[PDB]
Amino acid sequence: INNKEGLLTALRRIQLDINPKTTPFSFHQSVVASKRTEDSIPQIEDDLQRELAFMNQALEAARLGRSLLRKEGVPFTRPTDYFAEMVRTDATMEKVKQKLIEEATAKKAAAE
Amino acid sequence: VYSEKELGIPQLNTVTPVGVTKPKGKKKGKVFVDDRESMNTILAMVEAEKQGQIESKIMRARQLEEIREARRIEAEKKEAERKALLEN
Amino acid sequence: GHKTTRRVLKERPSRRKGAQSKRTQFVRSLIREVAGLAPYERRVIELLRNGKDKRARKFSKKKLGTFGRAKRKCEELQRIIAESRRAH
Amino acid sequence: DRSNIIAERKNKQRVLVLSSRGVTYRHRHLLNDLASMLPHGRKDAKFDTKSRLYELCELAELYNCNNVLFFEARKGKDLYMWFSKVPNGPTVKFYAQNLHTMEELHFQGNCLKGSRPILSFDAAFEQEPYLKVIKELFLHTFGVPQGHKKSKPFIDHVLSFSVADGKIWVRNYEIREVEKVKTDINLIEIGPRFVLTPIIIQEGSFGGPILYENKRFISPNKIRAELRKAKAARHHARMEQQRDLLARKRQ
Amino acid sequence: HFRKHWQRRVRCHFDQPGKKVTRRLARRAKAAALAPRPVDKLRPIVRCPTVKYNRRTRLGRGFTLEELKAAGIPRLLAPTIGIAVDHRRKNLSEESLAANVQRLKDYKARLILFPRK
Amino acid sequence: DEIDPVYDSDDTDYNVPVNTIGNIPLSFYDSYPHIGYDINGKKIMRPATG
Amino acid sequence: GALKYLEELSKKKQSDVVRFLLRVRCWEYRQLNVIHRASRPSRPDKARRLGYKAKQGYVIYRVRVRRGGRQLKYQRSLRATAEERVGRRCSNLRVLNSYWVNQDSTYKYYEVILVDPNHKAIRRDPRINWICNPVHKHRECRGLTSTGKKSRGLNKGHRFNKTRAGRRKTWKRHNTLSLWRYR
RNA sequence: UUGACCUCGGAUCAGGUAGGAGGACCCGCUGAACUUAAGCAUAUCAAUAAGCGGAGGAAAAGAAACCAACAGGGAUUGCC
RNA sequence: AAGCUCCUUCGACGAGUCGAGUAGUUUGGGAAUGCUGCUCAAAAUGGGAGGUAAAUUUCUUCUAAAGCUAAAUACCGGCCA
RNA sequence: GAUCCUGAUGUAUUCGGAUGGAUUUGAGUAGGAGCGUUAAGCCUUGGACCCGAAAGAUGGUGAACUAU
Repeated sequence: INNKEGLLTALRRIQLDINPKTTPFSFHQSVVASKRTEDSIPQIEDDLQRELAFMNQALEAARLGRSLLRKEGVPFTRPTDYFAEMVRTDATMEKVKQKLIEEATAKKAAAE
Repeated sequence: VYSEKELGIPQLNTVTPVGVTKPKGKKKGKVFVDDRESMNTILAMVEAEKQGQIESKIMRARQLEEIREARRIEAEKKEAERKALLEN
Repeated sequence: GHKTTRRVLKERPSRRKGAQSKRTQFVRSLIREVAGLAPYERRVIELLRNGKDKRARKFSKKKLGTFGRAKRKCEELQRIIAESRRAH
Repeated sequence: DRSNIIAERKNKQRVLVLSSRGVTYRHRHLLNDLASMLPHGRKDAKFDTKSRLYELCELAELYNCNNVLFFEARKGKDLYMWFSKVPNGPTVKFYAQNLHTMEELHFQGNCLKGSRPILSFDAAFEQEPYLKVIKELFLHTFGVPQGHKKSKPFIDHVLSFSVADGKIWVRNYEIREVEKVKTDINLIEIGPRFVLTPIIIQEGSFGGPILYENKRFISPNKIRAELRKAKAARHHARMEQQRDLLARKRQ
Repeated sequence: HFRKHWQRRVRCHFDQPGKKVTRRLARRAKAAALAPRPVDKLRPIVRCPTVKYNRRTRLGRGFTLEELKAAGIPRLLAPTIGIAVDHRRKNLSEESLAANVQRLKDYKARLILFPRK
Repeated sequence: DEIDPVYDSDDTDYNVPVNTIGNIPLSFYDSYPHIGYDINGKKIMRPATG
Repeated sequence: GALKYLEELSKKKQSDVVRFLLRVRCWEYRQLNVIHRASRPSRPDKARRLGYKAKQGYVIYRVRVRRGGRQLKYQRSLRATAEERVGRRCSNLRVLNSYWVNQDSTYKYYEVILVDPNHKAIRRDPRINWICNPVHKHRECRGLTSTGKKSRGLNKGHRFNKTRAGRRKTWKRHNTLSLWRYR
């Protein structure tokens, strides 16, 4: 059960126009990679390689997005003066930096 | 007790932005503070942090306002420098 | 699974526990008329008469706690409005 | 204007993030993370399991939302995500597993609440026709429109969808800028990490003809039933062995 | 695994033979009360629920109304003549219904009923 | 008939602030001449002094 | 039919008639004592379905109970406290069952149906001679009323494993080490 | 003027009843700490001991808003 | 007085209770394991709990908020042996 | 059994592993050894070979202050 014609009919019903000649990247902000990540992930169980491939795909997306967005002239960098609510709380990142502290201290304490 | 500068602890992104971080073991561009407006804002920060708690609300407001005015004057000074070096 | 000859069971009154008592319905309607409406039901009636039907439904949710209960309360109050209109 | 959009071209998309009754704490944390990342969204509590999948559509009409992200938990163990465009089509069902939500103290990354993300998609997402329908809906869900008044003005994170196995892997990364050596982009994971496997794509809001079936979906209930049948099989093998032993002892 | 006070909660079954004699005498006393009658009520044969145990039968709680009617034993008289009745169990299968009616017919054939007073 | 995604009057987010600042305290920007940033990327000046 | 009419009228509580009546009564009960006797049940249908009869031997007591908590929460309800207080007042009667009547904002109100076990009519009539039996002394103190069963979790199912058949009895049964003669 | 009904009282009015003791086991309320382990903190001791209220020869529970996915079981309780 | 059978007649079932939000407490048990307090506050081809990806939320199984009841079970106290 | 491949008739057009392999792994197969119990020894938990530290908690009994 894979009805390609019906799937394409349904795409045509909802497909908002993303043609680059008429639609700006500031409007869609979606970029597709030019290389399948499953061709760079040989083994699915290999967590390190899997995460590395995911990160590389996201890095390519981020670089292309920055290039297009700077060409279009929208701010990209977050100023050091702009303080706003973050998705992860300040107490949460206090805990995160804390655990990083105990990890580093444990390592150098073993060395000492 | 050990310093987070000694430990290789990455910077974390909080409400205070990390900004464009500088690479470890590399030349970080030294920014020289020489404009009297810039010493004005730094000295205002130092004096505020030294004086600390003032009971009077208007006094707190005035010290904060002089800090903001020092920052502002530094801002137009830098903008004027930018314009001078960009057209002339 | 195993092959057993299916049997049809007699109707269970405990399964007939669902109330179809016309007399209970009559009692409920008469008691509604006699007692009147709660303040939140009066608010929902005002909203439904004015046409804010999506607002009424949201307020019914906020006051009851479930989509289905809000839908049933809104239907009951709309039927009361219709009966009042045809009675007047 | 009530669109809460200040832009030349208005992309009016409103998301309804819904939870079912049997969700767990991890599922609720995932839902909260997605809602925090979605500024054009509305969070909504338990939905009746005895209710109707199109009563979902009337509920979305109630809240004036044109996209539905529904969380349906089975046995308090397994997640299912229904992405939908209400009212007229199309809609996909995913089996959601392998959840690692936020407030897990091993991510080290963050982003602004409501800022526009960069959506990273895959060549498989552009090649396979059904992955193309799932890409469009995920764009409509995580779009974060350009002129929306609740979105943050600066961009700092990328949401990446990848297809490695017959599943879709989602990651969220902070773009940290580092000055070059005589800027460069580095990525640090910030948010939820979950695996989706597609099951059905229906033409229609929460119904209509089936357009795609996985036909290779292994249900966790199927694993549980296999374990139970294995236990019963060993017990019955032991009983048959006892009967054969008694018979040979008689012989 | 002795973090609690097992010493103040420990039980020794030194009264196993004494309890056995007590139970045997209790079965003797109810046989003295119900002299000609058996000291137990008739129980139906049922199938075990779980797929692990579904190939073996056991004794259930009581006989169902429709199988009792099929065997021809009145409901108000079955507990009187010593047949347990279970109003919650339902047949759902001709196999169980027929097996239980066979059991009740065997009881009918083997039963001796005294004519009231 | 298709949904028009507007924010009606009863919607919690019918009126949204222009500050584009979340639930963080205003202890920040206390030593700065501005308060928050708008959605277009422009910082927002404090009005004046009393 | 009056009993169903009253049942529906009690179901609709914030209705105008019931709200008005509850306000006036709430005032009257505040003017009255903390624990006092009733004459006739203010909710005859509830009293009847809980087991009240118009016989010589059945009495009603209305009790006022202060509402709130101890951040500590009292495991027994305000309903059980009212029953226990009414029993301590009328130590010669058996607390059959209590029901809600008013709530205001400072005190909840409860009418408690009590039965005299020493009355000849009660003793001769079955269906209540069980409460004449001596094992039922201070059911409200031992938690044997409906509120007591609800608080004890005396329900059957997988959600009531630790509390049904007695919580402390279950804990003891699970924490006894059983040693037999042949081990 | 008289007489009912309702509500609230009085009596060393007629007849009854409660208290206290006991508490081995039983039903509830309330409720620790010593100890053990772990960077720390939750946890453990323990839903225990102490305190309070209430019964009996047993108490409690108890006749499914149960278990289940069966070819079905069928109140409660206790042992393996 | 009672039981069955038949039917061109009927068939009544527990509300500040479920439930939603929340604080405490408790459990192996955020489908909140149960309980309590607090604000809101229900339904009648209804409600509760499970099963299920199977295409819609189908199927399965019971009737809560009224009550009584011996036995198998516990026992360092009572009358004894 | 497991991992990396090599890729057969064919098949529902997307379903499978056969042959040949690998400096691989098994607490593997390679013609069963376990169960019950007696005696001795060791480990852990309970008071734990015996005696002995300051403390904390629950519930009670009493008094000691030109302080009035």
